[PDB]
Amino acid sequence: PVTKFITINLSKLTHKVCYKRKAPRAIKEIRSIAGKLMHTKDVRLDVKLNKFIWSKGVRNPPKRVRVKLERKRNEKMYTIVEHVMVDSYKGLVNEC
Amino acid sequence: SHRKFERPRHGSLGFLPRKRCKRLRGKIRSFPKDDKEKPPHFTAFMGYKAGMTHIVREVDKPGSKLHKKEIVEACTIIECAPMVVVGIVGYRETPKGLRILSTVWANHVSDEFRRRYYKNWYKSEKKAFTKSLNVPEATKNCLLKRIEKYCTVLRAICHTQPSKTPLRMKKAHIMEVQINGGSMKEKLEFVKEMLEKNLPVSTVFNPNEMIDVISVTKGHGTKGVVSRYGVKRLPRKTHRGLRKVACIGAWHPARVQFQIPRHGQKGYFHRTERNKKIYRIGLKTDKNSASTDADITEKKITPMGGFPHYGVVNEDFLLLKGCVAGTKKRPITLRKNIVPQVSRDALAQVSLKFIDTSSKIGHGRFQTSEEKVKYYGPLK
RNA sequence: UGUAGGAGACCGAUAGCAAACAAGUACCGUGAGGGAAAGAUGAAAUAGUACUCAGGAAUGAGCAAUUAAAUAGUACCUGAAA
RNA sequence: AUACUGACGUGCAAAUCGUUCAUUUCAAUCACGUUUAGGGGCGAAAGACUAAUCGAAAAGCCUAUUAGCUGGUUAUUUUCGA
RNA sequence: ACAUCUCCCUAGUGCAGAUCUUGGUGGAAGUAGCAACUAUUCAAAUGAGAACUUUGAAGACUGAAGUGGAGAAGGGUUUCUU
RNA sequence: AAUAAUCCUAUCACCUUUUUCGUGAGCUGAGCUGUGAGCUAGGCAAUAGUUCUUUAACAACAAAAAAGAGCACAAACUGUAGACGACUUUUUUGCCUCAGGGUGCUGUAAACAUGAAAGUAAACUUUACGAUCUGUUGAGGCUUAUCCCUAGUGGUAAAGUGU
Repeated sequence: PVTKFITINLSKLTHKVCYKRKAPRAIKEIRSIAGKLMHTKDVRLDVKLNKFIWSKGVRNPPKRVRVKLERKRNEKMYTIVEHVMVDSYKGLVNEC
Repeated sequence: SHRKFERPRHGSLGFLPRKRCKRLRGKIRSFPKDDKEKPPHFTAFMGYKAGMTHIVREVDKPGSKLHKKEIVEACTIIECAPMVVVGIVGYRETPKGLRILSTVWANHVSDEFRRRYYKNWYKSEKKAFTKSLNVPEATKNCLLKRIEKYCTVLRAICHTQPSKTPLRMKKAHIMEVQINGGSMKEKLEFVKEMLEKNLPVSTVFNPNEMIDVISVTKGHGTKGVVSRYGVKRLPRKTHRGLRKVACIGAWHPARVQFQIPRHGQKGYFHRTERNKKIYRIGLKTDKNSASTDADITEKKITPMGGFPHYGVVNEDFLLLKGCVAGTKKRPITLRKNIVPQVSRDALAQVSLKFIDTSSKIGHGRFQTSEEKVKYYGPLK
């Protein structure tokens, strides 16, 4: 099992969807990408991250977000994905 | 009763069905015809459309309104990795058409060639061409002798080298090329000697030649009749729609008379564009490949920021006059004219004044990054 | 017509009174009014499905079980055709 | 409720919905109660309206009205036959 | 519970059809469709099971001519707890 | 010069005695054996009570001996494709992911100036207030989603199905 720190460009993900559904769909893409990364159907998603994304309304995303993913057993197996607070995302490559 | 006012029908009947092509690769319908006096030579070549640029050219055109004065013209650029010949095909004339007798292969083949046969190259044990790894040279010679004796048309099995390209695909396109010229024996000697070598476009073509262009068009899916066929749009008042169809027609036939315009596929059609002049055959190792007698300045063909969705030119290339069917990145098939074109324009020898290398993404003026930097100056 | 008998070369549940029945009801109509569909397990349920197992439950299955009989289990006689 | 002869036209609706448009201090609009009933009422007249009903409402009956006209009018073989 | 051809009386006595009456049933078809009214997300709890239950956090909307309060008609235990 | 009114061609079961010619196989051109065809000599067979197909042809399959020699679909990725299938791709000399650079697009961010600014008021020349503008500042932001380059970062599962 593993804990990783990644940077998601939300802008590319959010591109195709209408204003009303941008932030919900981006959240769905976040769960989908995290699932894909950790190989987990059960992706438990931070309310604080959602709030951080949704804070300038559903009409627009943050361009770039740093997410922390934790793969956790308790067969059964899930991940927890959560917000990381930082000023800007300049040069912030992915890491474990 | 007859129509009150006459007006030509919408679109050509002769290009029904307006449907998808069954291959990505262009398909040559017919090859150049007999010329025993001419020496054996290749008829065709596949290359990849990289994009478009514009040119400045000096014009002769006797008695023209423009006449002596210089023109600016659009042109296409086609990156052309050298094709490799891997097989020989022997065809024989029958009242049922041309029939293959046999094919003779090279003494080794590329991985890229083998990749085209495998649907799952990654998850396979790659056993193709391994019993047929080798046979006696006597067997090969007998087949060649047999083909000379009985066959009356020779084609060479050639393939593309996509490994010399930036494209996602790693599968080669494999292709027959008819050889036109002298005796079957002289042709056979020519193909055998050429075989394992790589063929630049300069080995096949000359600049200033008029060339026939074979390609599948850019897609669009299933479209309405207005888009597909260009009919006059419906009135402002309608019960339903405005891109909605006209009347289909008469009660007799008691069936839809097939000549009516209809909704359906638009683009991804096979098409032959004819008589495109070669303005330059470029060289891979030339760093002056965009430059001219007027310019005389070191400068590669590659645009500022490169071609859209293709970037840098790194191999030999064909600079072709005017438009070419299909998407950028698409393979494009060049064929020699079935009877060589004879015209003023065909005979004429191009003198370029300028080849643009400005951006094709935004309105980026600069020919070079160096020019852009020179304009702007110091940076943080 | 009301009540009481006695009847039949009458009908046999789409018939016979609208009504074999919790029907002049339900139900519909502002109202005057209009007005249905609707019977049968077995001899005996003081024989009406015990018990076990798998089921979240419904249910299902059973080496288990009533009956002469359960593709006889109460939407139960027979069970046609589509 | 003027127009888009708009949307809708097996509807959200047996006349709705959208946009446009007319009305808005009086011959105004609204409520409740009340009056006038079928060849009758009532009508700023269109034969208008009088409970999804109108050049004569609804209910019941004379009535199973009448119809030279429309439709339908049920097993078999044999004989003579327009 | 069933026959009579032994003879003979009697009749609500013979159906493919009537836009037949009545009842059931198909093909059409897993189709038409479930399009008024700007939008939901995350986490938790309950439970067999949660897009549309409940709780919380967000995002939003109604926007005092309110999906807010009150009352009349009309309905009538629809209320409320369990 | 009647051309199919022709030519070919079947029907000498046996075994055994004798003489010849064609062809295949084993041995070290040749000899022999086999096979096919003939000649020479013998005495040796058949048989169901009268007809009711004369099983006689072709091809396929099952058993028994003897001998011979992995793909595709899916999944992810793609987007030259696309209503959906289908099509184009790639799946570790890759790909996805971010990040950097290129290419651009916008137009000079916040922050700070005891900078400038139409005037204003309050000290005994000084101190307050002020839309705005200039400077630091071609700044700040954004650029693959269907942009280009990068062997720069971290990633790269299911393991199913048909044959």
